[PDB]
Parts: sequence; structure tokens; C-alpha cells
Amino acid sequence: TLKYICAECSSKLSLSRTDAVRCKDCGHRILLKARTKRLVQFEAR
Amino acid sequence: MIVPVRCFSCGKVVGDKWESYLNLLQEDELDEGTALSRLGLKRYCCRRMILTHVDLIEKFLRYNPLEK
Amino acid sequence: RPLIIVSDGQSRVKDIHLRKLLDGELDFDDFLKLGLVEYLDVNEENDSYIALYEKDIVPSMTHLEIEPFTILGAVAGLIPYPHHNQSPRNTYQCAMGKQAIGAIAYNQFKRIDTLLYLMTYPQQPMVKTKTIELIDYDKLPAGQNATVAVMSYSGYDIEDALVLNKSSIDRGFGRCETRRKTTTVLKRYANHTQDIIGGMRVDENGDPIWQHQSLGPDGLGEVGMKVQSGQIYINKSVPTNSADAPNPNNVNVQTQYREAPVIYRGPEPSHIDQVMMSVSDNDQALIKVLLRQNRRPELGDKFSSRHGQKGVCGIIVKQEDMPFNDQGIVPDIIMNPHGFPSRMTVGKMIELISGKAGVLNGTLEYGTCFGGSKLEDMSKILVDQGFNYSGKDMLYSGITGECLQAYIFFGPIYYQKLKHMVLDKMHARARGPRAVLTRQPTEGRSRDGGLRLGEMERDCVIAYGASQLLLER
Amino acid sequence: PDREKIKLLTQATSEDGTSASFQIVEEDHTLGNALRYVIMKNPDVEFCGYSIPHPSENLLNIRIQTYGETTAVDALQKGLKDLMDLCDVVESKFTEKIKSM
Amino acid sequence: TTNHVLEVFSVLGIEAARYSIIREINYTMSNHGMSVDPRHIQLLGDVMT
Amino acid sequence: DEINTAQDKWHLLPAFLKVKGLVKQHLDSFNYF
Amino acid sequence: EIALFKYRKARLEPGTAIGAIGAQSIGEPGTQMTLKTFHFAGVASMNVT
Amino acid sequence: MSNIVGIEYNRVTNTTSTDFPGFSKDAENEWNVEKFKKDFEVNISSLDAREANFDLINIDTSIANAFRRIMISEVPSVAAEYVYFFNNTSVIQDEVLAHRIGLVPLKVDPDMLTWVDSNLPDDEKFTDENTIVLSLNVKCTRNPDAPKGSTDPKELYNNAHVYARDLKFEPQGRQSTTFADCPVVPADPDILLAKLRPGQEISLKAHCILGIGGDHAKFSPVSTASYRLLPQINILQPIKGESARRFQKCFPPGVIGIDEGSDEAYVKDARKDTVSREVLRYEEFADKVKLGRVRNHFIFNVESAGAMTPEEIFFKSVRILKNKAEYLKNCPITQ
Amino acid sequence: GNLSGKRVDFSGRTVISPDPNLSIDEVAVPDRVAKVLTYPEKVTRYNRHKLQELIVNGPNVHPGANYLLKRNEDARRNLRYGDRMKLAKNLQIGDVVERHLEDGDVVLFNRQPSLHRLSILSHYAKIRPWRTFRLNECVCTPYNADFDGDEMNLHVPQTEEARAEAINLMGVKNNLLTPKSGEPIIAATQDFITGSYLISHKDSFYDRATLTQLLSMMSDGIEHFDIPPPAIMKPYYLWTGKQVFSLLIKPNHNSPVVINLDAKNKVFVPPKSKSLPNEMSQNDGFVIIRGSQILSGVMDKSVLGDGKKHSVFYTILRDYGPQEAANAMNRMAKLCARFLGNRGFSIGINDVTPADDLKQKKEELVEIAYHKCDELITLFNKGELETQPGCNEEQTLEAKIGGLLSKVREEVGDVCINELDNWNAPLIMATCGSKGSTLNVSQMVAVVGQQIISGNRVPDGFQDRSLPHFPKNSKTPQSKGFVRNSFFSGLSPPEFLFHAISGREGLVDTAVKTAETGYMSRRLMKSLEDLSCQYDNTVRTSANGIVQFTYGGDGLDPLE
Ligand SMILES: [Mg+2]
Ligand SMILES: [Zn+2]
Ligand SMILES: [Zn+2]
Repeated sequence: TLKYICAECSSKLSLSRTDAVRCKDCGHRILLKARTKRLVQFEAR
Repeated sequence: MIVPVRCFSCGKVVGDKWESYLNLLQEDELDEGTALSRLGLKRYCCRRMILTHVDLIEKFLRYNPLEK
Repeated sequence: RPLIIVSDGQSRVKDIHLRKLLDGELDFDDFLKLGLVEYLDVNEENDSYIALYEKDIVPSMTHLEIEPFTILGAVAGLIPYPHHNQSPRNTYQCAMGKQAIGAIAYNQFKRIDTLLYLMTYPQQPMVKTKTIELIDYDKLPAGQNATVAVMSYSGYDIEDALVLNKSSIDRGFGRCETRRKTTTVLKRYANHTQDIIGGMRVDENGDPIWQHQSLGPDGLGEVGMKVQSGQIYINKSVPTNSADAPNPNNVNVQTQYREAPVIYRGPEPSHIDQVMMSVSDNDQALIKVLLRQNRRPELGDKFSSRHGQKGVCGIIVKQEDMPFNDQGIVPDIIMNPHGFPSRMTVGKMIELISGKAGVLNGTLEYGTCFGGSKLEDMSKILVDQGFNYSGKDMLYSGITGECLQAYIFFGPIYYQKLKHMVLDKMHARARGPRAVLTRQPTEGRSRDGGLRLGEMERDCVIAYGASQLLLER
Repeated sequence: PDREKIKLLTQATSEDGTSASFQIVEEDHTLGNALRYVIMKNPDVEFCGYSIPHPSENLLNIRIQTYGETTAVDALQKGLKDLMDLCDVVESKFTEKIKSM
Repeated sequence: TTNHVLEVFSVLGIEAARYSIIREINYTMSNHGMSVDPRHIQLLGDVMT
Repeated sequence: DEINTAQDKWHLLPAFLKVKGLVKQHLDSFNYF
Repeated sequence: EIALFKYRKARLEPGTAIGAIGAQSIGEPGTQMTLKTFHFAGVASMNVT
Repeated sequence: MSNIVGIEYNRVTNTTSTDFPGFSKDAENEWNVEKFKKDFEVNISSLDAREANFDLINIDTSIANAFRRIMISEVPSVAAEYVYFFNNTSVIQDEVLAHRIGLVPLKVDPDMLTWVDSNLPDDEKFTDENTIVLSLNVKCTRNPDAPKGSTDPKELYNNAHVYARDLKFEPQGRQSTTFADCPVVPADPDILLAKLRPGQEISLKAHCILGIGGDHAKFSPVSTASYRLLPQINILQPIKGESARRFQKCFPPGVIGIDEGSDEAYVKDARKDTVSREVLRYEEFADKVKLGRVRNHFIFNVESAGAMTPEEIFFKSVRILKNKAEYLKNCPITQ
Repeated sequence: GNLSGKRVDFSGRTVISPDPNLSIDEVAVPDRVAKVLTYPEKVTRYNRHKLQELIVNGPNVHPGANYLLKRNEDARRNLRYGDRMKLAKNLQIGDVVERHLEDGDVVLFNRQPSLHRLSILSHYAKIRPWRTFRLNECVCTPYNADFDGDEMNLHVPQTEEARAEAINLMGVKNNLLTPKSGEPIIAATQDFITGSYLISHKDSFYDRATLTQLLSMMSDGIEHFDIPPPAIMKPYYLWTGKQVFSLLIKPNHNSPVVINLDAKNKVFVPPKSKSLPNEMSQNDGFVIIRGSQILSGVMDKSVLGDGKKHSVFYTILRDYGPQEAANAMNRMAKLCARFLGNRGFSIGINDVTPADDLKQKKEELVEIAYHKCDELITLFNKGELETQPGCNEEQTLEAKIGGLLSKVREEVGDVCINELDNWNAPLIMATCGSKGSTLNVSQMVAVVGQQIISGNRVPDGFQDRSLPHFPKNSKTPQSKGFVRNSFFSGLSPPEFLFHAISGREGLVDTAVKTAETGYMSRRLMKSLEDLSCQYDNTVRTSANGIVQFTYGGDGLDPLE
């Protein structure tokens, strides 16, 4: 599902539940979430 | 943030007249009035769109989160 | 404050001292060493005698002031020509400029705080000030350059009410966005347990159910989706048995989770753009999600005028209305001309004249205090372009086609959109606690009664003499 | 035949023709003014006035009032046929100037 | 006539104290406009005494 | 072109705010502390 | 007829809460006071409230 | 009433047309189609691809205002209505970027489309003769041949600035040959919709339908549609000399002129006058000039957005304003 | 500890907006709060045909209902979870539904700083678009509305008996007067006055292409009008502007409205000082109305709208009921809103600039008054002066300089109005009603004068002087609080500080006044509360102890 994004090196990493939540490349302590792969509908008005 | 596509009052497309304005500012050095006059718009409406506009996206793209 | 010393006939700061200052060296603190300027105190300038300008050199003088418009502060320097208005309309604007919304910082998309408002297309002001270039207000402006025909139109503008233009706010005049924060923490209780997150339950081919169709496989609201009423954007479950302290045993009782998620509630739907995981200081998980909502101007949203002429929106008027000044410029906001004599803001009237003649020969003008652009040579710029010297244009009415029998003052004014929209103030209650129409919980020392019936309102219905309305209410 | 486009209000009209009112739905100041001018040029019509009661609706109340021997339901049909004639005059003189140049 | 109502009350009596209090209120309001249709002032000057 | 005196005196205020800032009343106290 | 009808309708109707009307008709002009220093004297002889 | 009007220094008089039978004792100016066909005519100053300027004489303000009003609303046009996004990972939010795709003008004839019926479900409103699909797919890439310095985002960044030319029309449905003669393009391909950085990608799909300009500003077929009454300067007491040259420095240089080796000034090409009435504050030019404008003459100046030619917008407005009058006379008046 | 207290069900609070197309007895409620604020209706013989469709429409469609209470009290079953079409089919005769708020329902409407009894009126409802409590501006004067984003409260009564005690003796049409003085407090307002001064101006002459449109914009189409013969004939058929207000009072023969008052308007010029007619004035002046026909005079604030006992709607109210006065108020309020957008009215920088003649008199006459006060300064240090008996030698110098500097601002303030050209906005707004006086236009154009604080002039901010820009022992007017520049020319920094002090004085006396918005009126309410007139024409107390034998000595209602 591609669940993690580092806030410094921006490496597309992902790990499962309770697996030492940090970055496996740099070592930053906070992580972002990527945009979904589904389809969102908007109105151009 | 970015230059608007249409002007607010009448609706003339001013989004096509920003890069050609910045080209006339740096090279072929003119003041803002004449270089904005020989660019299209005659009215002071739709002239206000290019004159009083701050470009925030050039400063916003220095904080790119998808790279380092 | 630092002032300039004079020595018994004239100023110490000569012409040769100021040529070096704008050419690199000999800056400030190199004028304190050479004895040209000095700091004076409040009870120490009582033993002084200060001139205002340089055409005032009397041999009985001791000091000379640097600038007269230093008396206005940092927020108070946003007003163009403050010495033409009256002083309460210079004070109210100091409470309205801080409430205006716009660009906040260069990392305003990179931070998560509890509430901030943004502007989609901010524009720098037409007439600047010599004190707004130093505080860098022209890099992060908060407002919109409208075009204003000052006239009475459609009758929905009687006192403190502006009418707006459809097909002008449809093209991005006043589009804002509101970002709110929801934070949760996953507590580690003392009796060896956690509160876990998860979900993804289905029911008869629905993938997932209606209350769940904003969550991913993790259980957090993914970026890009929309959230509406009672749908859940953070699915949280806490253990129901490990609240007290049952001292640690190896019994299998940890499969008891009573779920208690957070639920979005609101009139109009929002969108999820950021969610962040943290492993904060004492090894404890933190979840911060941000929800943004794009709002457009409507009936009830208030605006200012950079002079204290605050007012609410009256009606969004069609574009085929709003008389059109034969070249073809439709006004953006029409303002009632009756707000001028009782409030005495004529410095606003100069703002159009130094604004309409500022657009033409491509120069953003200066409306600084005790100076700025002179009204004499700004009407000369306005008159050789083919316009009136006083900005009065003649209009052609929209609903009837014929001319208007008075020349109508037309030109651009830097307006600005405030807080205090109508979408988060509509609060209603039918019966019982936890009212059905709940406003956003940001009061901040502003409890103005609420949905109550005070003793002052009980005394009004005694004066009518109604006895059964008392028992009903 | 649309029976909801134009109506005739009951508690506004007198007897036998004269002093009638009409309610037209989904209309703005365009046909109101362009039809107020043509019916006023009928020399038997002496009170022709349109109005919109509320701006966030789509109503148009037009009142036609004569003296006599012309029913106002016929005075509306007379001033609505002449607008077709004016639009025939406008698009015929304009087309030949595009053609001839 | 003095401004002090109790000074009139200690010398003149009850009935001469209300006739001063219906005009001292009438004086402190007619110096600004704001007519308060003096039957209201007479009702105020009667419930106090 | 030509340097005046009543107009170039204005330039004392930028050169004041470049050396010591506008938020110096909070910075200088914590730096002295 | 007009002079008798406008007088017969002008009487105070029984049941009117006339204390509540008189209490609000006095206090509501009282809530629009600024300072307004005046004097019942000559050239600034006395400061009166 | 009191013909060609006067411009006063503090007001303007004679506003109402008032040419109806009932203005005076004699029944003057009836309808008389044979008189209106004789008196009304049209001149044309210029016709360009996106700008038209023409004149109408002997005609009321009311129906000319009607034409000016329903040039904007009732003339239909096409614009982007619904936008479907894929992985928008740029800095612009997906409501701001969706709002700028609707505002661009598309260059296609709107007579090739059908009106959307809103009572149908979502998979049945859109069909072949109803929808124009546009597709955008831009991914930014770092340019490997980097220059000697970081100068501008044009260099050292491949396709960092998207444009309106990147909206690729997809041939939808079945009839991919009806639009094969003229595929739909924007009226100006240089519209900066977004700025990008590497790692970012915009992928979307827009469904363009037909609509009127009174519903939203994006369906407006014309940028500016307006008129001006022809001004007129009736000069009397023919003064000359240094005052004649002072009389010239006020007005624009092509509305009055000084004769070369002969007598006083005159009026030439009064069409180019923008009325600023600055000769009404001198006290030298008080009873020596008479400003005004003629009420019958109209100068229509239309500048379109680029979807259709401006010589079609006026004819389509006359056709629309004709059709709503014949639609009303064929309806029963219901009590 | 004497705060608000009670919490009331079925209420809302929303900001307010302008709407003169709405009547004076109505408040337009949006369809988002008129869906949870219900009204309990008992079903009977005369509502079974409506409540069935009302139940069938449901809670989401706006003409619908939310809850339902059975006759035998099963539960309070809501119309949301099941219970479709068949529930409206039975509908026993004792059932109580809770219907949505609809058009014509009695609702009371409040502003939270309630001063007097005209702060809580009652209205009818009207269901509208966007979410604000818009209302007419003829009724905003008792609420003290200055709209600018102010919130107001809205309460619906929940029974059949309290709903009748709001629309009969508490609503808008029954409370056109204030009980404080009997004057009309709730009447025509700001832009409805200047729209009446421009129609009834003497230089306005209409025609059947314009008069018909004016008559059709005041009664939104449907009204039968009888066109009078014109005041001008055979050259040009012209109807005057005073024949429009002559026509909206009495449109046709069916209305019995005959109005026969006469009164003088605002600022008035004597005709010839010999002529016994009061209406031969140089201006328009004195107003004659004889049989619903205006013979002379414009319609400003004195004749039309809020003010004295000689109003037009006051005469209609005393003579021909409250409903006809309400109809005439609605008619003029929707006339002026349509007319003033088509006439055009602006102010601009042109209407504030002195025309090169006032500047010479300002340069001359002020320097005459500076010389006649500076001679008292050089006489003050010549020992003593002629001391006035009311004060000492120091306060007799303040009073004379204050009197001369108050006299200099009115002799300049009256030579500016005479050289001021007509057809401008602020002189018309000072000649007519709503806002602006001669003081405001003389303070914009000619001169601002003598910024005073706390009664006297400004004191010494430093030792022996006010500002450090003036010498010690300087009692000159430019040093001690006399500005001399108008707002068009621009203030000097000592003039700017002197104006800022006097502005912040009056600005702080308003913010602290909101803490004392009802403290005297509530304490006075403690005793004057339980007093009512009995049926023996005596006003008594609650314990029947008599307090006054007849009210005011004569028993007359000061309202009527
Ligand atoms: Mg307010
Ligand atoms: Zn990392
Ligand atoms: Zn424009």
C-alpha cells in the first residue's frame, strides 16, 4: 500500500506493525503518508 | 501564488501574459508601464493583474518534500 | 529613541555624511561614535527642544527628529494616508489588519498547526507605505485589489453592507481555505498493554462500508479522500479491561478492545491532505492529521477596506448588472457612499486617485504618512491618459441600458477578507444537550451570551404584558 | 403547450380585459425591458410595467393596463409579435453588411 | 430649591420632596433632548416616597 | 543624481533596522541573560 | 367626532404593566451618556454633575 | 424630448429615450415596421478574428442593452466541468488546479454538442455527442546535462512548467471522425497551469460539457461586450490664437485640430473622444463649447475569448432574443 | 452574579443581512436552520390533508417533519429509521407531529444587548437561500443594527397560546411607536431618505415611459393605479416627482387613505420675514399635504421616517390603522431600493475639495483670530488681566481663548457651505436627513477646530508644556490643542497627536460602556416591576397597596 515517506530523504519505505518505526536510510523520527492510488472526483466550478 | 488564468472583472485571459512580461523585464530593459502596454492590454483593468501580483510558488517549491 | 543633534545653528548630519551611508560603509553605530545622533529618554527630552523638519532651524533648538511617521507602529503603518482620516478609523483598522487572511510563511504548506487561514491568489497593495517595505509585507500580502464603484445599488447595501459580483468570485476573487488539526496519542498503560489502530471490515460486497470508505488498510485516512458526516478518519480502539491496575499475570485477557474513534462532523465536507506518524520523546506513538476545506465568498462573509470600513456581504450580483464605464470594466464590489460623512475617511478617497493613476504608467505608488504621492501631480497623470482629474467616470446602467444621471467615483481599492465567516457561526439547537448545529469551538474570550434568555430579556416581555410566553420560554 | 411558463394572477385583474397582470417564470430584465418598450409603443396601452419581486428567484411580474376596446391579453400578444419583426429587421440589415463589406 | 432631596425632605416634608424629584430628573434629561413624557417621571417620583 | 538632505534623512531608518532589528527587545535580553 | 375618538382611545388601558414601561423608558436614555461637562453657572464657576 | 443631450459639469440630462405615442398631444412615433426598416442601419469599422467593432444607428437603448446582456449569459459555450485526478503530488491543491482547467477557453464550435440532462445517473449523462474528454499527463525529470550554475527552473529541469498545450483531446465514444477535421485546442496554448519539481506528477482527465454563461463564469463566450454612445462637441463662438492651442492640449490629439495657415480650430474624428469634460472647469471655456453624446448611435465593441468568431456572437444573440419571444406567444395563459 | 442564566430550547443564532424586498413584519429564515427548529402541531379536522404529505416528504425534504408523538403515547418516534408511507396513512386524531418551520409561522427575534422593550420583536418566517438572518431595514433602528457581521438570536414558541401573545401585542405592526416618548422609533431609514429627496426634488419631471416603471417598481407588478392628469401639459406631458409620493399614499379609489397634515422639514429658510405663508420659503421647506396629495416640500427625515409627531406614517397610523401604514412603508422601501440604483449617487474626491476661494478666506480670517488671542498671551505676563468674576486669573484665559477658537470654526464653517456647489453628495445628505451635518462637511472641507478633552483644552503632557516641539510657557493655539488643517489637506504630527488623544477619549468611553449596558435599568426594574392599572383606573402594587389614584393625574396613556 506504500505506507511511509521520510520527511528528509523522501525514501519510499514501508514496514509492518511494531517494527521499530523510524527511517531505514537516514534515521529521521517522523514519517509521512503518500497520496492514495484511487480516483477522487471534483467539480471545476 | 500563480498568475490567474482570467481577470476578475471582465474575464480576459491574462495567464498567457506573465512569462512574456518577465522576458520583457530582464532583457530589452523597459519600465513596467510601456512593456506592459506593448504586450496586449489597454484598460487598467487586466493591467492590474500583471502589475500587482506576488509570485509565492517560486518560494514554495524550495520546500519540496518528494526530494532532498 | 535616536534623534539628530543640532549645534546652535543647524544640523550636525551634513550632506557629506549621508552620501557614504547609501554607498556602503559608515552605517548606524558609526553615527553614534562621531556624535551625530544620540538616544533621548522621555524625561530627558523634557530638557530638549525638538524641530519637526529642516526648514525650522532656530538657534534656541537642541535636537532634530529623523522622521515624523515613526509615531505609527508596525501594524498601524498599513493604512495609506493616515493623516487624512480621523483617529478612530485609524484604530479600528489596527484590529482589522491582524484579522485579515493571506499568506503566512514560506513553509505554510509544511507545518501542522491547529487553525490557519490562507488566500489562493494574494496580491500586493497598490499604494504602499515606507514602513511596509521594511517589515516585508509586500512579500506576504493579505488581501485582494478589487475595483470599486462607490454608489448606491440594488438596496442590499444600506448600512455597512457590500454587494459582490457573480462571475468575479467565480474566477477566484476571495477563495480561501481552512486547515484544522486532529491529533491522537496511543497511550502505553502501566499494566503492559497498548491501544491499537486497525479496521477494514466489509458487509455484503461493500468495500468498505459507508462509514468506513475513507480509511486504508492501515486504519488512517489516506491523502486525497474527502470526509463528510459521521464517517471515521482515524479508527482507534482502546482496551476495556486495562483501565485500572490488574498487576501483571500471564492470563489471556488482552483480546478485549472497546473502540472509540474520532468522527468528522461538519456542514460541508473536507479533504485529507497530510497525516504524520511520530515515535515521540518517551517512546509513544503520535498521529497528526490535517484537514483542509476550500471556501468561497458568500452572503455573510465580511471584508475590510484598509481604513476601517468593515462590512458584511449583502448579495452576490450577476455580471450583466453593475454598470460598465464604456470601455467595459465591470465593478467588483460596489460600496454605499453614505459611510463617508459620518466616519470621515477621506484618505480612502485619495487611495483610488493614487491607485487608478498608479496602474496606468506601471508604478505602484506610495501612501506613506505625512507625505507620499501629492494629489496635484497624481491627477495630472490621470488626466493625460484620457480620464477625469477627480476619478469620476460616467456609467451605463445594466438593467435598463440608459446612462446614470450622476458621475460615479470609480477605481481600485485594496480590500481584504477577514475571519468570522458565516459557515462557522450558524449555531442552532432543538431539544436536549449536544446541539445539532454546532459551531467550531474557537471562541477565545468571546462568550456573548449564547442560546440563553437573560434577565434583561425577561424584563422586556414584562413590558409587553405577555404572561403565557413567560411560562412557555 | 406549457401551462407553467406564463400565468395570469387572479387577485390583480379587473373584469372584461383591461388592467391585467402576468407572471412569467425563468426570465430576467432582458425580455422585461425589451417587451416593456414595444408594448408602450402600442397607442392603446398606457400602463406597461415589469418588476422582479425577489432577486434570488426566477419570476417576472408584468402589468399591462389600457383604457378600453383592447383586452390586455391581446395587447401582450400584439407587443410580442412586433419584437419578432424588429429582430427580423436587425439580422437582415446586419447580414448584408457582413456579405458586402 | 436645592439639589439634595433629603435636605428638602428634612425641612419641607414628604409631599414637597416628590415635587422636587419630579423636576430634578426633568432637569438632568431636558439638558440633552430625550423627552421622557413626564408621567413616567411622576411615576418614578411616587414609588420612592 | 543629486543628494539632498531632507529626503536622504529617511535612509537613517533602514540603516537603523539593518544593524539592530525590530524584535531586538526580546533577542537582546535573552542574549544578555 | 375625531376629537372625542382620539381622546377616548387615549386613556390608559386596564392591565397595562405601567411600572415595567416606566422603568425601561428612563434607563434606556441613561445608557447613551458620554462625559458632557456642563455648568449651571457663568464663566466656568461650578462643575455640576 | 430635447435632442442630442448635454454633458454638464456636475450632472447629465435627457437620459430617457421617450419616443412613444403619449409623449405629447399628437400621437407621434407608432411602431411602423416600414419606418424602422428605413431608419435603422449598421456600419462596420473593423472585423478581426477575435475582435469586432461596429455601429448601429437609430435604435433604442433597451433592446441594445438586451443584446449586450444576453451576449454574456444565453450564448452557450464549453468548458471543463468535472476533473478526475490521478496521483496529484505537486504543491497546488487539487481544487485550485481543478478550478484553473475550467477557466481556459476551448476552441471548438459548440453546435456539435447536446445539452446535458441532469436527471440521468452518472454513467448515462455523458455520451458521445455530449462530452469532450481532455487528458493531462506530465511527470517532471531532472535534466542530466546540468549547466554551470543554477540559473532558472527552465534549465536543469525537464518540463517543469506545464501549459495549456498539454491538454490532449481524446477521441471519445464512436464518432471520432466528426472532430477529425478540427480537433479541440485551447484558444491560447501558453497558459501556465502549474509549476513542477522532480518527483512530482500530474495525471488527470477532464469532461467538458456545454453550458451558459449565467450559470458560471467559465462558460462565458465573450471576454468583453459593451457599447459607447458617440460623443459630440458642438463648438460655437469660434475663438482662435493661443487659446486655440490651449484648447488642443486638453483633448486627445486626434479629436480636434488646428488649421495650418488659415482660421480657427474645428472637429475632426470625434469618434476617438473619451469624455472627461475637463474643459468645463476653466471659466475661459464656458459659453464657447457644448459637450454631449447622441442617444441613437451605438458603438458595439466585442472581444471574444477565442471559441467562436465575434461576428457570430451578435447574430446568435439576435437569434436567441428572437426565439424567446416566439416561444412565449405559443403558450396558453393559465389563470 | 446576576448573569444570563436560563437555557431555552428551540433557538438559533446567526448573523444578519440587508433585505428590503422582505416586509417589515417578516424575517427570512434559511432552510438549514428551518429544518431542526420544529413546531408541534396537533392533527385535527382541518390539517389531515396537509400533515399526511408532510409526513411522506420526510425530514430531508424541507416541507416535512422530524418526530411524531402518538395519541396513546407509544414513544416519540422519529421519521428517519423506517416507518414509511403507511405511517401517514393511519394518523389518529390525537397525534402530535413536529413540522419544519414554514412560511407564515410566528417567530420572535432578538439582539443580545437588549436595552428596552423594542429589542425583542416578533416576525413571520420566510424560507430562503444562503444561511443568514436577513431582515428589512425599516425595523433595524430599534435593534440598533449597524450590520457589519453582528449576530442575532431567534426563538420559536412551542404552544398555541404563547404563539398568539407574540403576534398580537408584541409583533412589529402593533409596535410602531416607542413607549419612551410616543414618537415613531421604527420607520424609514438611511438610503430610503435620500431616495425620497431625489424623487421629490423640484428639478425632476417624469413621463409615461418612466412614471409607469416607477409605479411598477414600488408594488412589484400587481397593483391597480389610477394615473392622475399631469402637472405639465401640451408642450411636453410631464409628471412631477411629488406626484409619485402623492400616488403611493393613495394608489386607487379602493384605498380610503386621506392624509391632511402639514409640517416644516429640516433646515429651513424664512420666506421674506413678512409673508404669513410658511411655505413661500427660498428652499423647498414647508410641506403641505391635502387629501393624500403633496402640494410642496421634499420628503426628508422630519416628514418621512424616524423622528417627531408630524410624520407621514404616523398620520396613517393614527388615522387608518397599522396595516395600511405597514403597506406604505413596504411600498416606499421597495421603491427607493430599485430607484436609487438606476439614478446613481456618488461622493468622490470632487465633493470635498475647496474651489480656490475658501482657501483665501481661511488664510485671512484665521490669522485675524490668532492675532486676537496672542495679544492675551503678551498681556498675561504683564501682571494680571481683567479677571472675570466666575473664576481666577488663570481660568479666565482658558475661557476666552476657548470661546474665540470655538467662534472661529463656525464663521469659517458657514462660509464653506455657501460657496459649496449643489448636486454633491455630502451637502445633500446634510440638507436631507440620514447622516452628515454641516459640522462634518465643514470639518472635511474648511477647517477642523479645537480638539478638546475632558471639557477643557489639552493639559501639559510634559513639565510646563504638552509636546517637546514647543517652548516652555507657550499657551499658543498651535501648541495647546487647536488644529487648523482640514482632513483634505492633511494634518501635522502635533495636530495628528492632538486629534488622536481626543479620538481615543471617545473610543474608550464606548468600550467601557458595554460593561454598563443594563446596570441602572435592572436596578430600577427591582421596584418598578409589579405595577399595573386595575379596572378601577388605579395603579397599585402586587399586595393591592395603592400607590397613585390616577396615572399622571389624568389617567392618559403616554403611548397614545
Ligand atoms: Mg456593529
Ligand atoms: Zn529517511
Ligand atoms: Zn477586465
